[PDB]
Amino acid sequence: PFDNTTYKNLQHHDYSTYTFLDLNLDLSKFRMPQPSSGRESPRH
Amino acid sequence: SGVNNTKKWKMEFDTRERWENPLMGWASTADPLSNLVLTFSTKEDAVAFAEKNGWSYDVEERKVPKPKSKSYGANFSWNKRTRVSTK
Repeated sequence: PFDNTTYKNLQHHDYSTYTFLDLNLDLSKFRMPQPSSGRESPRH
Repeated sequence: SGVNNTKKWKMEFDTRERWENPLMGWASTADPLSNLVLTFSTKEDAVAFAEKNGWSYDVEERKVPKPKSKSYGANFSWNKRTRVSTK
């Protein structure tokens, strides 16, 4: 079963416009809570 | 931004009337001291000169800019308002 003769990175032929952001949205549940600077923004 | 014209003390006199010349519209004056500006190393030298010449005077203290605390790193503060939004 050692076939070193085919290209095994064909998945990206089926990627679309929102593939990257859908994965980021999917990943959202696995993240740790973010740290906070103590204010809403540098202009607060 | 150059500061080289703020090194010496100056003595000037009170401004007096200037009027328009009827012929040409030039600025006329009757004040012989209108252009006299004296330079002095120290405030004390300027006062001494004015006293012996009999001139009434006012002294204005020198205005040195105060030292500032400058930090480039402050532009990128994690939790302070000094963080710049642009460069």
